[PDB]
Amino acid sequence: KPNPTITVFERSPDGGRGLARDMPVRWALEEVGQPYHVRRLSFEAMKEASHLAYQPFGQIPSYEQGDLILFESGAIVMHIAQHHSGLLPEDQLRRARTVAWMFAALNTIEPSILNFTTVWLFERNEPWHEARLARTKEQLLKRLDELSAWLGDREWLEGSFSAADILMICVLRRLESSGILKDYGNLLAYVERGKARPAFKRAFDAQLAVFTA
Amino acid sequence: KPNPTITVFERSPDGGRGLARDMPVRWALEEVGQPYHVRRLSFEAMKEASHLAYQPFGQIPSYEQGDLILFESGAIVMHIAQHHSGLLPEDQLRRARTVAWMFAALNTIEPSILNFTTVWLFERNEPWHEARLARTKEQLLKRLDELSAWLGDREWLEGSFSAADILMICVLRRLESSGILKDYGNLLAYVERGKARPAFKRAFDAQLAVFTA
Ligand SMILES: N[C@@H](CCC(=O)N[C@@H](CSCc1ccc([N+](=O)[O-])cc1)C(=O)NCC(=O)O)C(=O)O
Ligand SMILES: N[C@@H](CCC(=O)N[C@@H](CSCc1ccc([N+](=O)[O-])cc1)C(=O)NCC(=O)O)C(=O)O
Repeated sequence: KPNPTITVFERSPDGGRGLARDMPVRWALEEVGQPYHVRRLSFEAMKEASHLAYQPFGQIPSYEQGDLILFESGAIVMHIAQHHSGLLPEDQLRRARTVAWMFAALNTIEPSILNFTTVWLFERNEPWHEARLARTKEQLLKRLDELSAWLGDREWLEGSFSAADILMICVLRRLESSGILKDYGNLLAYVERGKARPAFKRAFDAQLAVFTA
Repeated sequence: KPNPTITVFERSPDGGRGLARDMPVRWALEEVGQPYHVRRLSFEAMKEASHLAYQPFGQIPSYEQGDLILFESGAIVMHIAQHHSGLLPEDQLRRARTVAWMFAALNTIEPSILNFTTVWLFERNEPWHEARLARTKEQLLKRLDELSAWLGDREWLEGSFSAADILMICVLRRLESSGILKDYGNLLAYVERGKARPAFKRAFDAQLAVFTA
């Protein structure tokens, strides 16, 4: 069985902080102990027609393994989790709820974060910057209130560590620079619990090596 | 085996057009021939602490079947598709690609649409409305260019009709009122192909009956 190959930025705009969407894929591969390879793409290469055969929207990551080509970080993590052990529970009820939280990370929490970080980072010096910022921030804090209340004292989202936690923690890490998570003690601790796992460190060190290459 | 129950708006803000996120769930249930029930929620009821036991962010839809409670329209469709026939292919490679397109509908196409419709509908009379509109519209047209080029002459996204088409068509329908799809002949035809299916009509008539009740 051939190791998979994933596409990643040659020069990531994240400063080596492991915030690009290859990170949850790398982390999933490390959790299941699957060796993998990367193909580094320049910004120009990502826009070439050849890359569209791998990712139809000219983005990263894609995943190639033999005849299989996949895209969507969420779907790539799903595929890894479906064919190895340790990222999805065996019990069918628990599994279905784990998949709910995978979708929630990407389709409920992520949009609230990105609506905020887009205004915060990309739209300064064109008002009402601070005004649009205040609105998206209010909606974000409401979603974090909801997530925090639901999580309570749980170690992970659905019993044992899962693919949902990989996706949710990588999404929440987009808030590290803002300091917003300091106001949500259990969410901060949750993110730190994930970052302390050895597979997280192996994935993080690998994206950092691409950055410092 | 008990029929599932899904939560829906008592008075949907969509004018009976079947654009709320219960629609893809209803459509999936109708495609697999699973009878189901609905629980209608007032806007006030959706905000009560009791609803949080079903949907932690106070939104619809949720899905209840015996001991199983799920949320996330994408994950609910996934669950339906995993335990019935006709929405996911049996071949493992084709199945993985179908899941990629389910995620793409919600995590690549949907955000580009919603970034546009949010400005277009919710942010008039606070400039630079037309300016922010132009920016989100440009990003949307680029994603539609990409989706259209990839689809080509395919009947459906991954061979046979699938859960990916349910999610993608319901997302694309948020553009009907804008007329934008008229400029993408194959995408328009794709949406119409889905809307012509008898299960789509059964789902649509049911949400309309809640509206006209
Ligand atoms: N839905 C897709 C979305 C993929 C995507 O957004 N890819 C981005 C990279 S991750 C998003 C990202 C970018 C930058 C940072 N950062 O911290 O600098 C973090 C995350 C990309 O290729 N962008 C280049 C382009 O659009 O041309 C998925 O989840 O796989
Ligand atoms: N990620 C979740 C998102 C759920 C969600 O956004 N639910 C919305 C309804 S569908 C979104 C929607 C709303 C309105 C129209 N419309 O046409 O009027 C279409 C779609 C909701 O409950 N909103 C009420 C609230 O936030 O208080 C999922 O996919 O299930």
